Amino acid sequence: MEFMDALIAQLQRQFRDYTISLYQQGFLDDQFTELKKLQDPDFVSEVLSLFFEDCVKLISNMARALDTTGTVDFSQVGASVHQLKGSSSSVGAKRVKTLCVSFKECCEAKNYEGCVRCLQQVDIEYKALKTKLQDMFNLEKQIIQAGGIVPQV
Repeated sequence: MEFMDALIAQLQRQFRDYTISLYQQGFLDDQFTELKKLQDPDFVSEVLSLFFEDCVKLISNMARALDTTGTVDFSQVGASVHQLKGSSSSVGAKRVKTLCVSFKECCEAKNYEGCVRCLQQVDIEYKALKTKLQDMFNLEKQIIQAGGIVPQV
């Protein structure tokens, strides 16, 4: 009913704006976009949680392997970096993906110091992406109930 149009309109603004600021800061890219295109109801959010389960897992693999009970298996730190790369790629998680590309250099180079610093950034970075996308999805929920549609941006 037409009094909520005041509100529906503004969150739709809020949404477009935030959404655009996430690309402008390269937290996201064309593959996120590509995955939105696979909506019909909130399946995008389920995929993303499967991706954050991946961060948690794959990162624990790395910290476990990097914490030295005597000489590092760089080959295997590297395989989690590889899966992390592909996984962040397929959702558009652009800062995590970029960090993954540099982190691969550091395995290959057996630069242990780098490998660790790389891990920290990746951990910081995936955790900040989770927060931002929560907001975004929250914002989607606030629009849906409240009777508006979500803009294709």
